[PDB]
Amino acid sequence: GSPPLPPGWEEKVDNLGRTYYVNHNNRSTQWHRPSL
Repeated sequence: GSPPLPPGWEEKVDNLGRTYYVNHNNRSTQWHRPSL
């Protein structure tokens, strides 16, 4: 966890409480992070 996740990815929590990552480019709203 040295470098941040790719630019355009926004940390957004949902109504239930799962802080997912909303990619601004394609709006891929996943809660598993674009990384390992």
